[PDB]
Amino acid sequence: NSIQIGGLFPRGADQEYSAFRVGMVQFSTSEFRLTPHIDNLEVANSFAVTNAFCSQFSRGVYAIFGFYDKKSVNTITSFCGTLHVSFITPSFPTDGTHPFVIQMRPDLKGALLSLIEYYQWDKFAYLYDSDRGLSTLQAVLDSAAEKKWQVTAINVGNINNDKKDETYRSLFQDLELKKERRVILDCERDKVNDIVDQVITIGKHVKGYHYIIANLGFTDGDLLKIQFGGAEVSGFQIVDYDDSLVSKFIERWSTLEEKEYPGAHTATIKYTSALTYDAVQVMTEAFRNLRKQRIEISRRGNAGDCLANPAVPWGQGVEIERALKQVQVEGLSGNIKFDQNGKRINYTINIMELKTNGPRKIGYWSEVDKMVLTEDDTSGLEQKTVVVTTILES
Amino acid sequence: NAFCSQFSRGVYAIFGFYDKKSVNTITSFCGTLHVSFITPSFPTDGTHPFVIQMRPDLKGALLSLIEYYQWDKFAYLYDSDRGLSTLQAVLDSAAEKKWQVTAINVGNINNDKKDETYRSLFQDLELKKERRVILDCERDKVNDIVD
Amino acid sequence: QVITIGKHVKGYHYIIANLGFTDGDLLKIQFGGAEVSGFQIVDYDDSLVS
Ligand SMILES: *[C@@H]1O[C@H](CO)[C@@H](O)[C@H](O)[C@H]1NC(C)=O
Repeated sequence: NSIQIGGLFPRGADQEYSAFRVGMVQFSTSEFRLTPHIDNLEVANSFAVTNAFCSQFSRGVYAIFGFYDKKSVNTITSFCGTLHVSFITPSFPTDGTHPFVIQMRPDLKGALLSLIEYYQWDKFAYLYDSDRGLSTLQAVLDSAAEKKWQVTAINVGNINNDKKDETYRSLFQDLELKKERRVILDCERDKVNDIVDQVITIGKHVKGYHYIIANLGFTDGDLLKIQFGGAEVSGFQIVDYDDSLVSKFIERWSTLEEKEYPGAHTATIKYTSALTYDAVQVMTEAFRNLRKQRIEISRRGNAGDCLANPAVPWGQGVEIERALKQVQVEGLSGNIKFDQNGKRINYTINIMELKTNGPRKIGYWSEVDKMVLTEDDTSGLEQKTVVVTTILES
Repeated sequence: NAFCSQFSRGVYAIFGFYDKKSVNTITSFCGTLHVSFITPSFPTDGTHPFVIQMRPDLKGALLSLIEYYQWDKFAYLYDSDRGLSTLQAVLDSAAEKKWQVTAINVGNINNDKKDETYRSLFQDLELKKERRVILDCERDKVNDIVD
Repeated sequence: QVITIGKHVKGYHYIIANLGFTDGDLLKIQFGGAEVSGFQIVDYDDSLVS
């Protein structure tokens, strides 16, 4: 049983591919083997993505795992919908209901808005990056109307990096007109470190400031720098290293040879990579539920040209979708479940705060229970008041 | 398909339209295949070669008009159809010129029950007693709002 | 260490008691805010040194 699948990995996704390989090994069975056809292309380039898709389609694949950018996302969602091809991706969730797309990344929009109310914020700065779509930006802006917030949104993305200093100085110059002390960083693991470094340089990392890293990888970045500064830093973590499941994964991951497995000799793992590993498990359980369900879907490498007109969708694809979307297993990113569209449901996102001793989970966020705080209260706080005795005498 | 079809037919230039979703496809192919693409649609957010845009950039004219009326606090109802290029414009300028902009995506409003949404829309535009609104929409979405 | 604990912001004043003020890296505590003074024996403004 040889199931051929496509793999679209953006140049530079070393740890992601390394995690993709480890998944192939951990979830390899005798019942059937997955044959990944890897294609390293510039994910941003829409044209290239189109070729890589039609190429993997002519090779006759049953499913495709890859990534997309804010620019190429429309290409994938469109083709996969027309050709009834299933596309599994750890990338940011699609802004809508696009069929034949499985998204490993849970929606953070909800967890973010809940955290803001927890700290009871009414006026804050929102530094965003247009890389993962303004889906979360619209979220905070729309909620700013209802909850009545004074949000200062600033696109920290289009900043040219070969002279990006007179821009940051002019950035926190506007964030001083209103004396902004509460900032939300909605950026990638990289753009965050750049900002964090600048923050320390200008000294805006001392007590009084409060930063919120708007990503699923709070511990993915270096925090040792703004850890002793004084400013409170909060964020979100999807990979709970306290789970015996994840703890066991790291035990083998941290030992792997960094030569064969690039950027894999660490005690931690980027949430993007962790989702890639969980993606393999989903594809395995999906193709397995098709064998046990007595469903024939097999074909050959003659699907033909994807530009074929009229384009006829192979009916066997409809079943492959109902398989992946029906999958429900336990992975590094907590309980994995899907709806009819492909968006993850019944998941859990741990809310993190950065203390002196390091990061610490102060609670979690459920799509049905909102935010729920867990034990951690430093009870008490010198509450030991003073007992004053007195007599009733006018 | 329509692009590759017209390309196989051996054309010298292509005139058409694109959406916020298909725009990347056109700009990419036309750049790779060195095919010229003339379009009246919204200008591309960047410098994409082999693309001729008939529509001038309104971003500039809008910002200038705001200062003319001397606006400091206004509501900005936008539609994600023509890209948030102008939205980013007013938001970025809101930092410099110090404006209190209330941006609201009036696009994702489902039209088969779009009434309890408008009532809840001007309910938020009443918390701050917004009297100055900017409608960044198509000729159609504008009439709906105006009505 | 000063930068780490954040004692390099406005309000602090350091004096480097050596003849090599520009000999060390100052780009780090340069934008901090705290005033830093010192001593220089090698004048790079002299045509001789230049
Ligand atoms: C929802 O998720 C929880 C936590 O993983 C799980 O225990 C439960 O079975 C799920 N609910 C259903 C009905 O699938």
